[PDB]
Amino acid sequence: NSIQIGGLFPRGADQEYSAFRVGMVQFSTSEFRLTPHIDNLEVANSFAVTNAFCSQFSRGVYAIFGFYDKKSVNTITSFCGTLHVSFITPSFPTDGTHPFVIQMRPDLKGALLSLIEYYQWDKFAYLYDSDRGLSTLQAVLDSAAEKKWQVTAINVGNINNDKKDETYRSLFQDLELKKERRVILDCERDKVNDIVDQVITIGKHVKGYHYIIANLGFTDGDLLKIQFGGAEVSGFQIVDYDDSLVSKFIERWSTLEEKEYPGAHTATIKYTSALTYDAVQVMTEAFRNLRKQRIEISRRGNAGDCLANPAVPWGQGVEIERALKQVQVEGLSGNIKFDQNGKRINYTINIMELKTNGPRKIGYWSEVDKMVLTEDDTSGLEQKTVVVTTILES
Amino acid sequence: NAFCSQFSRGVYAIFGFYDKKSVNTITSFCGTLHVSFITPSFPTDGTHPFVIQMRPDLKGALLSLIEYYQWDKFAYLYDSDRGLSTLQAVLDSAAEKKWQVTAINVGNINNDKKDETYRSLFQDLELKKERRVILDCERDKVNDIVD
Amino acid sequence: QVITIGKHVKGYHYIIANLGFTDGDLLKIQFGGAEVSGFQIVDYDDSLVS
Ligand SMILES: *[C@@H]1O[C@H](CO)[C@@H](O)[C@H](O)[C@H]1NC(C)=O
Repeated sequence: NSIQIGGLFPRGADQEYSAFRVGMVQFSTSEFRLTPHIDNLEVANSFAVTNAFCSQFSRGVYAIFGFYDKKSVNTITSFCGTLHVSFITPSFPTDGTHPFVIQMRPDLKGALLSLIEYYQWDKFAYLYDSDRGLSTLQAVLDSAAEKKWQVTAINVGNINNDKKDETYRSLFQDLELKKERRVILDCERDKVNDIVDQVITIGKHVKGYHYIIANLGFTDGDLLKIQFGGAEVSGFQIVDYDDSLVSKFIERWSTLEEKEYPGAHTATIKYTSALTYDAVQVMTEAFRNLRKQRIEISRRGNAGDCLANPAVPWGQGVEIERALKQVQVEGLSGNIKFDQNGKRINYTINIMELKTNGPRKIGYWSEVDKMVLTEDDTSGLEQKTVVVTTILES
Repeated sequence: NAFCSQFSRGVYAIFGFYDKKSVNTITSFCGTLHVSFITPSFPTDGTHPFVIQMRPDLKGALLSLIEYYQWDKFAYLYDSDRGLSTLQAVLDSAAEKKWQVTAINVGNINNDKKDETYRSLFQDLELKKERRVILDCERDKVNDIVD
Repeated sequence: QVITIGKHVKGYHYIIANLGFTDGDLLKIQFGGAEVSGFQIVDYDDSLVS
């Protein structure tokens, strides 16, 4: 049983591919083997993505795992919908209901808005990056109307990096007109470190400031720098290293040879990579539920040209979708479940705060229970008041 | 398909339209295949070669008009159809010129029950007693709002 | 260490008691805010040194 699948990995996704390989090994069975056809292309380039898709389609694949950018996302969602091809991706969730797309990344929009109310914020700065779509930006802006917030949104993305200093100085110059002390960083693991470094340089990392890293990888970045500064830093973590499941994964991951497995000799793992590993498990359980369900879907490498007109969708694809979307297993990113569209449901996102001793989970966020705080209260706080005795005498 | 079809037919230039979703496809192919693409649609957010845009950039004219009326606090109802290029414009300028902009995506409003949404829309535009609104929409979405 | 604990912001004043003020890296505590003074024996403004 040889199931051929496509793999679209953006140049530079070393740890992601390394995690993709480890998944192939951990979830390899005798019942059937997955044959990944890897294609390293510039994910941003829409044209290239189109070729890589039609190429993997002519090779006759049953499913495709890859990534997309804010620019190429429309290409994938469109083709996969027309050709009834299933596309599994750890990338940011699609802004809508696009069929034949499985998204490993849970929606953070909800967890973010809940955290803001927890700290009871009414006026804050929102530094965003247009890389993962303004889906979360619209979220905070729309909620700013209802909850009545004074949000200062600033696109920290289009900043040219070969002279990006007179821009940051002019950035926190506007964030001083209103004396902004509460900032939300909605950026990638990289753009965050750049900002964090600048923050320390200008000294805006001392007590009084409060930063919120708007990503699923709070511990993915270096925090040792703004850890002793004084400013409170909060964020979100999807990979709970306290789970015996994840703890066991790291035990083998941290030992792997960094030569064969690039950027894999660490005690931690980027949430993007962790989702890639969980993606393999989903594809395995999906193709397995098709064998046990007595469903024939097999074909050959003659699907033909994807530009074929009229384009006829192979009916066997409809079943492959109902398989992946029906999958429900336990992975590094907590309980994995899907709806009819492909968006993850019944998941859990741990809310993190950065203390002196390091990061610490102060609670979690459920799509049905909102935010729920867990034990951690430093009870008490010198509450030991003073007992004053007195007599009733006018 | 329509692009590759017209390309196989051996054309010298292509005139058409694109959406916020298909725009990347056109700009990419036309750049790779060195095919010229003339379009009246919204200008591309960047410098994409082999693309001729008939529509001038309104971003500039809008910002200038705001200062003319001397606006400091206004509501900005936008539609994600023509890209948030102008939205980013007013938001970025809101930092410099110090404006209190209330941006609201009036696009994702489902039209088969779009009434309890408008009532809840001007309910938020009443918390701050917004009297100055900017409608960044198509000729159609504008009439709906105006009505 | 000063930068780490954040004692390099406005309000602090350091004096480097050596003849090599520009000999060390100052780009780090340069934008901090705290005033830093010192001593220089090698004048790079002299045509001789230049
Ligand atoms: C929802 O998720 C929880 C936590 O993983 C799980 O225990 C439960 O079975 C799920 N609910 C259903 C009905 O699938």
